Amino acid sequence: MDVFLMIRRHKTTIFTDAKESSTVFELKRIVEGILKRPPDEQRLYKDDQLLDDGKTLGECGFTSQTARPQAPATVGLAFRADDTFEALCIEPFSSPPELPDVMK
Amino acid sequence: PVLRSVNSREPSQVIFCNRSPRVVLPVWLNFDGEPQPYPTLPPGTGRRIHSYRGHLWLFRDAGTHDGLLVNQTELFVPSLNVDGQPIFANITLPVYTLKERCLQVVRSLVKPENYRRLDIVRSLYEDLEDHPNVQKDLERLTQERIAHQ
Amino acid sequence: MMYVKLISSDGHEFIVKREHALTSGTIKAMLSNEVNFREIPSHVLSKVCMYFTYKVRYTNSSTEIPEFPIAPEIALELLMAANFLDC
Amino acid sequence: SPNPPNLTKKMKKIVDAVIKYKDSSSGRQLSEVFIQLPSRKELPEYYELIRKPVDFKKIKERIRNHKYRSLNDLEKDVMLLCQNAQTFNLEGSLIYEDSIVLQSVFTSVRQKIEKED
Ligand SMILES: Cc1ncsc1-c1ccc(CNC(=O)[C@@H]2C[C@@H](O)CN2C(=O)[C@@H](NC(=O)C2(F)CC2)C(C)(C)C)c(OCCc2ccc(CN3CCN(c4cc(-c5ccccc5O)nnc4N)CC3)cc2)c1
Repeated sequence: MDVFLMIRRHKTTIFTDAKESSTVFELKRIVEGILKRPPDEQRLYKDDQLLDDGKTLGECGFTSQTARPQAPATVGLAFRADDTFEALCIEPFSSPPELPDVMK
Repeated sequence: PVLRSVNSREPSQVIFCNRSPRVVLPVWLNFDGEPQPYPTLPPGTGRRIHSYRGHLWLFRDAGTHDGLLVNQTELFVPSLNVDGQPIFANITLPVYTLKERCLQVVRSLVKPENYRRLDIVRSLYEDLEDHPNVQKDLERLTQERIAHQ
Repeated sequence: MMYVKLISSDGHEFIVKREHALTSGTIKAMLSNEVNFREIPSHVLSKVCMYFTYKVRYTNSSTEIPEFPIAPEIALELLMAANFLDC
Repeated sequence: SPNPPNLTKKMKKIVDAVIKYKDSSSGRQLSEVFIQLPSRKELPEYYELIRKPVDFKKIKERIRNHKYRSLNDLEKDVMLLCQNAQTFNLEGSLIYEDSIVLQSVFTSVRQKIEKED
């Protein structure tokens, strides 16, 4: 079963997919191939909770119902800064304007 | 006309299955290729119906007339039943273009008289006014059949 | 696996599979690895990338095709982005 | 020439009961499709095949104008209607099955109405 994700860090968003049975460590290897940061230099999060390397994406709560192509699940990403990790920081997207009177 | 039902007079049992989130309007093309509206199907409902060999069908959203797929294509024609087996017609949404899907959502929220009041480029007012039409899709499908020969 | 970078008007960087970004005819014409969109803001460009994934996953598919959802608040801007992007 | 009043009333009672008949489980009026023939413009293929087209509207008119001289003349036109629908639509169609039930309703209703007098 495929799961569709947005791996987000600062103003960077990676759109990717993986199997529900694949692990958090295998997801860090995908990030490594894109951003050239090794797994030991990454912390992955779901709803501000740190994800264990050995857990499957399904065990973290990423399923076909919660991580859809049209509505992907967000995975927070923090990189190691020298000897310590940076704080998890995801810059929000912009906001649309107010809904017009004709659409109400 | 190229796209029409044949007056075969050969019975054929069909199952119409609405696997779309839309209220479906089955459309039967008569013996002169003219589209005929049939009773609607709510989302998730299936109905065993009687039709005939070489009879041509298409499916739309009953409220907006947006085009739908049947067995992953635009047209459905049942042949004879092999040994009394019903013919299945799985009705689903197509993968619409993002532009067409945006036009659908804007038409559902804004009334036709209030389209030109929106803060958007004027080339989109004509796109919004050019509502999906069975007759225009039959021309496109006929032109595709003539091109392929 | 080749990826491309799509940058919004407000500086958000969207890294998407090359094959998925080619869903857009405007991006297809530009690529033939990085693309800057001075007029498309991040809340719209993120939604465009979700459409690219949706398009590639469900075109010629046998699984049930779900509706692509669009909130009323983003519909007008997303329409203009889709019109410009040819997708 | 007029028919006896008792004959014309028996004809009206049988046709009204066949027209008003409803299914025991669904409550659908089976005669509704048979009340009026489709127009010659709507369905010319019906007229190409059916030589003697007839509907419940023409049957009621024929009772009023005394064209039927007996319960058998009326029955002939109800069986003609039902056979026309069967010949045109063929087995497997709901309309074919509805016409079979209406032929049976005509005979059950006719036997009951004749036992009253
Ligand atoms: C429930 C439901 N949910 C979602 S879709 C749906 C549904 C699906 C199917 C049907 C019924 N089937 C059909 O209409 C099939 C489909 C297509 O193949 C064409 N066709 C046909 O029968 C043609 N027949 C033929 O090609 C042949 F018969 C020559 C072989 C035609 C259209 C009669 C020329 C249905 O039906 C209910 C809805 C529905 C469908 C159509 C119509 C309009 N009709 C047309 C004419 N009709 C008839 C009247 C009489 C008649 C009348 C008076 C006296 C004597 C008579 O014999 N006899 N035959 C008729 N067919 C009544 C009105 C109305 C209601 C509902």
